[PDB]
Formats: sequence, C-alpha cells, structure tokens
Amino acid sequence: QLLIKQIRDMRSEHVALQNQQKLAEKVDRKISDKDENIQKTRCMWNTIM
Amino acid sequence: MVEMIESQTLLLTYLTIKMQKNLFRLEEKAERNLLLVNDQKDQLQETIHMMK
Repeated sequence: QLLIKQIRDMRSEHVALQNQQKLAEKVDRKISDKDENIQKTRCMWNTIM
Repeated sequence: MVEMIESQTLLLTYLTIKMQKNLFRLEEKAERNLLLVNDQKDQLQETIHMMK
C-alpha cells in the first residue's frame, strides 16, 4: 500500500515538471555566447576602475 | 491413551509442515513483487530529480 501511494504521487509530479520544461526550451538557443559576455563585461569594468 | 496422543501429534505435525511449505512460497512471491515495484519507484525518482 505504501509503495502504491508513492508511485502515484511521483507520476503526478513528473507530469507537472514536463509541462514546465516545454515552456523553458522555446527561449534557449542562443546560450553559446555566455562566458564570453561575462569576461567582456569584467574587462570593461577593470578598464574604467 | 498413548495411541490417542500419538494420533494428535501426527495431525498437528502434518498441519504444521503443510502450512510452512505453502507460507514460504508466498513470502518469496511477495518479496519479488515488492522489489519489482520498488525498482519502478527508483527510476521515476531519478528522472524527476534530473528535470528539477
């Protein structure tokens, strides 16, 4: 009985999370430029300071 | 009187051996079923964690 209850609860949780991932991937293609933008910003500050 | 007690002992002993054999078969089937379900639980738990 315990195991039945636990599996049911987890299945419900898995569906909820799948709906949230589908909304987030429509935004991400452009990530290949992060480390480069951070270093660029850091460099600009260092130059000013 | 000694013959009667021996007959009772025979009945009880027979019942006992018969019950024990059938109980061991159930326990083994039960534990197998629990392990199978537990394994399913474990796979779902890992997938949920990765998504989170």
